[PDB]
Amino acid sequence: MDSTTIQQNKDTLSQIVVFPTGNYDKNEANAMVNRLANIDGKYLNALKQNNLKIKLLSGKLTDEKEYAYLKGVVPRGWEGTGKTWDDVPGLGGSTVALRIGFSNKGKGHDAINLELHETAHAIDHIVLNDISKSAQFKQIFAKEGRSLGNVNYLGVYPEEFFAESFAYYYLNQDTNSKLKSACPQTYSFLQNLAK
Ligand SMILES: [Zn+2]
Repeated sequence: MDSTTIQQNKDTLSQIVVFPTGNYDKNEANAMVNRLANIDGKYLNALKQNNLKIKLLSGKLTDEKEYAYLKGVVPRGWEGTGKTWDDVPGLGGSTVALRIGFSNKGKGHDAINLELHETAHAIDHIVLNDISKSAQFKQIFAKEGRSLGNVNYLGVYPEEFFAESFAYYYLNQDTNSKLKSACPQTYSFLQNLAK
């Protein structure tokens, strides 16, 4: 978007994003906020209204006290991988927590972008009343839910296809155009949702 809208959304994010105590790459943390600032301001203002916080983490997720209960827990589908929640860089839903530096695909996660995927979960659940489970989205998901790949994950859980599609829509113009070409109904759905 234009530089002015980005600055306005960053001002909104200043009352949403919470930075960690420990040491971390300040420039990369700022880059994560810049990418979050591409999300439509209506969604950001709604997260602010519900007092949702986006906690950026300087270390492992499970080294935060509020998530210490996840230490040693094996995520769904990760059995036999030798990996646990200790290795998970982000989560989204009723809360959002994101490890600084793990934005890009493959940094311990399969999303096109960590912060947009997880924040999409929170928007889905807190702002949009679990719209990813709506009848309208289910029909779209049945047709297009496999077209971003990861067929046995994104294609099985509409909440994950929604979050990944949301991330594609708002990350950059390239992922936005790829979404329109691969998932035209999902693209139009997200386009109207922001109107
Ligand atoms: Zn997810």
